[PDB]
Amino acid sequence: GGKTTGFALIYDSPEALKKFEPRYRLVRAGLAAKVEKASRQQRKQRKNRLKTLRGTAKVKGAKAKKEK
Amino acid sequence: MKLNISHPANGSQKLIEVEDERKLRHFYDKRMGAEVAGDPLGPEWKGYILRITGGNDKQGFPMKQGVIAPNRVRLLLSEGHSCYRPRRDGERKRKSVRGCIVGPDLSVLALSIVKQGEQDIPGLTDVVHPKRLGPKRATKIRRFFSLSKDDDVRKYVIRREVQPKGEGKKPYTKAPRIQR
Amino acid sequence: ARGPKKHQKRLSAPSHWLLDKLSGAYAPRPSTGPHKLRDCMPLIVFVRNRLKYALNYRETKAIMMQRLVKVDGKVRTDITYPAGFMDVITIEKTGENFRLIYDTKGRFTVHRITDEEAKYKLGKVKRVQLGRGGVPFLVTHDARTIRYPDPLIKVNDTVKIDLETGKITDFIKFDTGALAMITGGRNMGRVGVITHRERHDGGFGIVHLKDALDNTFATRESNVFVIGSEKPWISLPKGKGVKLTIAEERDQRRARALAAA
Amino acid sequence: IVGASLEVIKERRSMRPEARNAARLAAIKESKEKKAAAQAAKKAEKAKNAAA
Amino acid sequence: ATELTVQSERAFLKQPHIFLNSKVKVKSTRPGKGGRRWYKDVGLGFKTPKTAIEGHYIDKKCPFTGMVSIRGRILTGRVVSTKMHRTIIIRREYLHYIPKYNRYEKRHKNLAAHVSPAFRVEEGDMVVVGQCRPLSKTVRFNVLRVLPRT
RNA sequence: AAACUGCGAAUGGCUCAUUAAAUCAGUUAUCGUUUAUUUGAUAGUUACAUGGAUAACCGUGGUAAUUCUAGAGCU
RNA sequence: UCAUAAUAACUUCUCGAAUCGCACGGCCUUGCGCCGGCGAUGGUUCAUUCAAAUUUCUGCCCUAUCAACUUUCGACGGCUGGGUAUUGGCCAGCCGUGGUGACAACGGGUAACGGAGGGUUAGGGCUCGACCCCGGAGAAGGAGCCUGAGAAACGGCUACUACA
Ligand SMILES: [Mg+2]
Ligand SMILES: [Mg+2]
Ligand SMILES: [Mg+2]
Ligand SMILES: [Mg+2]
Ligand SMILES: [Mg+2]
Ligand SMILES: [Mg+2]
Ligand SMILES: [Mg+2]
Ligand SMILES: [Mg+2]
Ligand SMILES: [Mg+2]
Ligand SMILES: [Mg+2]
Ligand SMILES: [Mg+2]
Ligand SMILES: [Mg+2]
Ligand SMILES: [Mg+2]
Ligand SMILES: [Mg+2]
Ligand SMILES: [Mg+2]
Ligand SMILES: [Mg+2]
Ligand SMILES: [Mg+2]
Ligand SMILES: [Mg+2]
Ligand SMILES: [Mg+2]
Ligand SMILES: [Mg+2]
Repeated sequence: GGKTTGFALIYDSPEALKKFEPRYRLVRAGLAAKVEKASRQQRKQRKNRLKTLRGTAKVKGAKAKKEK
Repeated sequence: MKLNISHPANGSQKLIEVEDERKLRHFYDKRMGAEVAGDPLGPEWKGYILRITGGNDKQGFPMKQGVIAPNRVRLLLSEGHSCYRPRRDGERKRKSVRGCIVGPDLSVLALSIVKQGEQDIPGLTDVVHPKRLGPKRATKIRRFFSLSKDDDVRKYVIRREVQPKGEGKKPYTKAPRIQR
Repeated sequence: ARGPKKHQKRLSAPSHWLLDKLSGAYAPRPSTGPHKLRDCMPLIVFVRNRLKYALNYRETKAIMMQRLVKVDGKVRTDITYPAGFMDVITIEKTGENFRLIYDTKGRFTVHRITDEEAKYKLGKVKRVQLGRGGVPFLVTHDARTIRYPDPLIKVNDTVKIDLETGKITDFIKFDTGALAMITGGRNMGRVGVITHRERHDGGFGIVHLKDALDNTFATRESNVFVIGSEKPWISLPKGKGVKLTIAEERDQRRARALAAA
Repeated sequence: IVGASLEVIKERRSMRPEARNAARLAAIKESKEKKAAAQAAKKAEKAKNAAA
Repeated sequence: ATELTVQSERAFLKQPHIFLNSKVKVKSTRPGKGGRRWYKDVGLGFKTPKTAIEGHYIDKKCPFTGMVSIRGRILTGRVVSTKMHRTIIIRREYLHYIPKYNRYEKRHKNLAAHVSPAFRVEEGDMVVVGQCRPLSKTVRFNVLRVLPRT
C-alpha cells in the first residue's frame, strides 16, 4: 500500500527535549554525538584485573625494581 | 643476615648488611619484645640498648608474638590476628607463622632504638623527618596549644601551602575542617 | 528455600492486572507495604499500563522522581508501591483525582472523582483492644492505627477518615439493611443490601445479600465491605455493579453501537 | 610538624595572656558591628522598597 | 475413672499459679481466685462434666482444669484399645470410591487420643474428640464426650 | 581517585543423583513460634558538646612463587 | 491463667539522639543573648506487609518364590527436668507394657523427583510427564562451622577419602 503509520512526540521547548529523550534517539537526529567506548569483554577483563591491586592502582610500576 | 633498625624519636629508618656471625650470637635465643644491648655490633654502638620487634623467616613467613617455638607452626587465624587480612565477614583461614624465639634460621630482624648512645649513627640519628598531619578534633587542638575554654580554636589550626601545576598563579592554603 | 523471594515471573502475576503473556519474562513484583501482594495495584501498572502516560519502565520512574504523584495526600517515590482498595490517587499537575474501586468484573478501573470528594476515605476496622498504658485503639484494613476511638465502634464496622488529620468522623454499624460492596471471591465487585446473616461457631460465617434487580448471592464475612446504609457515601462507578448476564451484554452492546452510529 | 617549624609552635603556645585577651576583645566587637550593619541595612531597605 | 491416690509421685502435683497458703480466709464464687479448684468452659456446646469440677485429680493435659485449648477438626470414632495410661485408640471407618468400576470399597484408619480422668471409657464405645497441640509423638486429639451405650 | 563505615552477596540461573505415606496435591491449625526491610502509631530520667585507637598516605624490607604480609611514623 | 493495670524485689543488663543537609526568619533587658520551619539517618513496644518453620483430614506404580513386624543402644504411653525461636520420646533420669497387620503391615524391584498437564478417542479407557509455571532436593563423595534478620551456603571457610 501507500500508507505508513508511526509515533510522534511534540515537546514544549528544545531544552525540554534533551532532558527526557534517550541518548540513542538524539544521535539519530544529529543533536548529540555518539559515545566512544571499548568492547564489552575488554571492559570486563580490565575490571577483574584491578581486583588484585590495593590502593593507588593507577601506577603500579614500583614492583619492577624488586629483582635488581 | 640483614637488620632493620628504626628510630621512633627522629622518625628515621635504615637497613644494614651483617655477615659476621659472632656479632649476632648475643641475639640468639632471645624472645620477641625483649631488651638487648647493642655493644657487640660495633664500637660506634656503645651505650645503645635495642628492642626486638619482629623478623622474617628465610622462606618469607613473619614472626608472630605469643607462640613459643623456634620453628614455624600452622594456625587457624581468625579476624583480629596479626598476619591475617580477611576478605569476607566471619572468614577464618589456616596459615603458617614463625615463632617468637630468635634463631639463626630467620633472614631479617626488625628492631628499634630505646636509649640513645654517646656516639651518632652516620645515616640514622643525624637526620630527622617532620610529622605529616596536625590534630583535627576540637578538644585535641585546644590541648595541643594549651588554650583556655574560650580561645577561638579556629585560629590556631595548622595550615600549609600548595600551588597549581603550571598556571603561574599564587599558591593557596589548606585547612582540616575541625570536627566536633 | 534459604530466604525470601525477590522476583516475580510473568504468567504468575495476578490475573486482574491484565498483562500480556509476551514482551518479557518477569513482572513488577510489588514491594511490601500496606496491602496484600495478591490483591494490590502497583503504581507502575497504573501509570504506564492504564493511563498510558509513560511509554516504558525507564520513563515511569522519571515521573516519580519529580514527586508529581501522591496517594492519600503523601508523596510516594517508589514505582512498585502497593496501592489498594479505597485509596485516593492525586496528580496535581494534570488536575484530576482517582479512587481505586472494583468494577463488576473483579478488576481495578479508572474512576474520576471531584476535588471535594478526594479529601476523605473510609475503611473496615480489623481489631479493637487496649494498648500500652491503657489507651484504647483500633486498626483499619490499610494498617492505620488510631488511638482514643468512639467506644461504640466495634469490629467489622466502617469509619470515615478525614485523610488530612487522620481522625474518625462518623461510622456505620454492621447489621442488616446496610449497603455493601464485595471485595473478594467470585462475586467480586457486586453491590447489594445485606438481607440477613448466619453465623457458625468455629469460624467462616456467611452473609446473604440482595442486588438492586432482586438478584441474590452469598459470600464469606471477610469479603463484605460496608460502604453505606442508603445512598452510598462514595461515588459508585458506571454500571453500579449490577452484573448483567452474557445475554444482555451483547444486546446492550449493539443497541448502544447502533444508537450512536 | 610539616605545617609549622619548631619556632612557630612554641611561639604560639607561649604567647602572653595579654595578647590573647586583646584578640578576644577585637574579635567580639568586629562581629557585633558587622551584625549591626546588616541589621540596619535590611530594615531600611524594605521600607523604601515598600514605599516605592 | 479409678485413681487410688492423688499424690503418689516424686514431686508435688498442683495447678500452676493457684496460691494455696493464705493467712486470711475469703470466700468467693470464682473458681481460681479464692484458692479452690480452677476450671474453664471449652465451648462449642460442650458442657463441663460434674466429675471435673468437684474432683481432686491433677492433670495438665485435660481440656478441663488444664492448659490445653481445643481448636480445629472434630471427629468421631469407636474405641478399640484402652490398655495405656490416660490414652486410648479409636477406629474410624469410611468408604473410598473407585471411579473406573463405579463402586466403593471399605477402608479404615487408627487414631490416638488423650482421655481425661473425668470420663470412664470402656471398650467398644463411641466418643467425640477435638484437635489440640501436639501432646506426644502420636497424640494430637483429646476426648470430649462419651456417647451412651445401647 | 584512594581507604574506613553502611547495605547486598541466602534472590536469580542450572540439574534430576537420592527419595514409595517420604516428596506432592486440595483442604485446616498456630490460644505452640522467629521475622531485616516497607507502612501506621508510640517512650519527661564539661551538656555551648566527653575519651583512647586504626586505614588510606609518607618511608624501610623479606620469599622462586599467590587478591601473602612484616616492623616504624601522622590523622 | 487473654488484653491491660497494681504491689514486694531482682539484673556483670538494656532503650530513652554528644549524628547530617537545605532555607535567613522573628522578639529586646543589644547579649558574639533567647526563640523558630521543613527533610535525611537512627531508636523502645504494639500493629501490618514479604514470609519462614512445624501441623489436621483424605489420595500414589509392580511384587506373597516377601506373613508376621517394632523394643542391642526409644520401640507405644505417664511424670520431673534439660535443650530449642516454640510444641514434641527431640534428649537425660524414674515408672508402666504396649504400638502396626489379610481393609495387605514389614522387605524387595523401579530403565521413579511430585503436580498443573502431553498423545490417542462413540461412550467407558490405555499410556507418557528429565524439560519454560508451582513445590522439594543437590553442587565430586561425607561430616563440621563462622558471619548474619535469614545459610548447616559451596562463583564462603576447616578436615579426611578420590582425582588434579
Ligand atoms: Mg478461628
Ligand atoms: Mg535497604
Ligand atoms: Mg548481607
Ligand atoms: Mg533459586
Ligand atoms: Mg541446560
Ligand atoms: Mg517505623
Ligand atoms: Mg497475661
Ligand atoms: Mg515437659
Ligand atoms: Mg492386636
Ligand atoms: Mg511417574
Ligand atoms: Mg532417578
Ligand atoms: Mg516433571
Ligand atoms: Mg534419568
Ligand atoms: Mg525438548
Ligand atoms: Mg561433574
Ligand atoms: Mg544483614
Ligand atoms: Mg543448598
Ligand atoms: Mg557444602
Ligand atoms: Mg561454579
Ligand atoms: Mg550459589
